[PDB]
Amino acid sequence: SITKTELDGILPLVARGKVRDIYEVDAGTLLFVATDRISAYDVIMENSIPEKGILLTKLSEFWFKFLSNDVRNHLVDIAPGKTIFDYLPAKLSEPKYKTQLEDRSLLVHKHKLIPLEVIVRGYITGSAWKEYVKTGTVHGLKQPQGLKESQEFPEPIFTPSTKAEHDENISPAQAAELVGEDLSRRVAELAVKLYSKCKDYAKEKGIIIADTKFEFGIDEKTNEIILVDEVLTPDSSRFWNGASYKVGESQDSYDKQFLRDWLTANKLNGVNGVKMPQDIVDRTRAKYIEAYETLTGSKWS
Ligand SMILES: Nc1ncnc2c1ncn2[C@@H]1O[C@H](COP(=O)(O)OP(=O)(O)O)[C@@H](O)[C@H]1O
Ligand SMILES: Nc1ncnc2c1ncn2[C@@H]1O[C@H](COP(=O)(O)OP(=O)(O)O)[C@@H](O)[C@H]1O
Ligand SMILES: Nc1ncnc2c1ncn2[C@@H]1O[C@H](COP(=O)(O)O)[C@@H](O)[C@H]1O
Ligand SMILES: NC(=O)c1ncn([C@@H]2O[C@H](COP(=O)(O)O)[C@@H](O)[C@H]2O)c1N
Ligand SMILES: [Mg+2]
Repeated sequence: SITKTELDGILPLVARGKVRDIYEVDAGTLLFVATDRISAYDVIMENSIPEKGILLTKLSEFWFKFLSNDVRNHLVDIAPGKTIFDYLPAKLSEPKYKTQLEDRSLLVHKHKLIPLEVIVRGYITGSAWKEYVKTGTVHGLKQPQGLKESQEFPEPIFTPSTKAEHDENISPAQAAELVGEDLSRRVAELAVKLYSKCKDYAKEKGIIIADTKFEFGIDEKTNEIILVDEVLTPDSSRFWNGASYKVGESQDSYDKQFLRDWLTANKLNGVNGVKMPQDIVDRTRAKYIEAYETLTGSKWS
């Protein structure tokens, strides 16, 4: 696994997130490296999921391409026949570095981010289900009565969260407080549009995208929302098998929920330094790969 990139100062480190190591290529561009780290409940596991970051990268790329006519994205154009390494200092092609970067790195434009987790829910689960059972709303929004667990909403819904300790689910109205009324509506509508397109596509492939978290940037020069971060990965989404889908209960996970649930079941949610047993590593990895393969129609290996 590539757990922590070690680039020996060749590029400045902008950040490490839970998953990504982000370096500055230049003033406008980031080397956006998805490591193999995995986190749940905002805590990184001790051990990694080998090549998860490659999957997140590749799957993101798939979706960026799928959505390329629907939304601008943060990817830097790589000229034909070139690789990201052509756009990096030569030293990063040396194997010590290249092995840490290849297939898990995106060269992206630094964007001003819209400070929301742009969650779209097509189906009620997770935190939405928890809230709905209580008060019949999601992120404060009113809903039809009688939804059962995992049921499809009548229409997918934008249900933002803050970008945090833990992210906070907020209403669209509160999101508009944060980001502006016009922008928030644009975000909502675009997110739902993107989600729905992907949902429909995925459904035909056999996957229900229950929900997903997008991240958007804003290019204030062109007044364009930019799809940034990762897109429709099993970290950012819940993927259910359509054929096994059954409302009124939880679904099999093809996504991080498997790990989340395992941690919770084992009273390890929130605990740092958790070593996923190999079985859990493997099962998680395999679930992610299954999602990847089904969604993309391509083989992982
Ligand atoms: N194009 C971009 N420009 C700047 N920051 C970005 C861009 N795309 C994503 N990001 C940010 O890069 C980080 C990605 O790393 P990640 O490990 O996913 O972080 P997190 O732990 O917050 O989820 C996040 O802070 C994300 O918002
Ligand atoms: N214990 C918690 N209580 C409330 N919200 C949480 C909790 N843990 C994580 N979250 C939030 O749920 C979302 C998903 O987190 P999760 O994927 O499970 O951990 P990570 O975000 O590091 O991968 C994030 O917005 C995160 O901030
Ligand atoms: N912004 C980018 N960062 C890293 N790799 C990229 C980027 N854009 C394209 N690629 C890679 O270049 C190759 C051609 O991709 P594409 O032409 O976008 O289908 C693929 O292997 C991509 O992974
Ligand atoms: N901060 C995050 O990475 C994040 N925040 C939300 N999500 C995704 O948003 C969806 C809704 O999550 P929840 O039901 O826990 O609010 C799930 O697919 C979840 O993985 C994320 N990936
Ligand atoms: Mg992230």
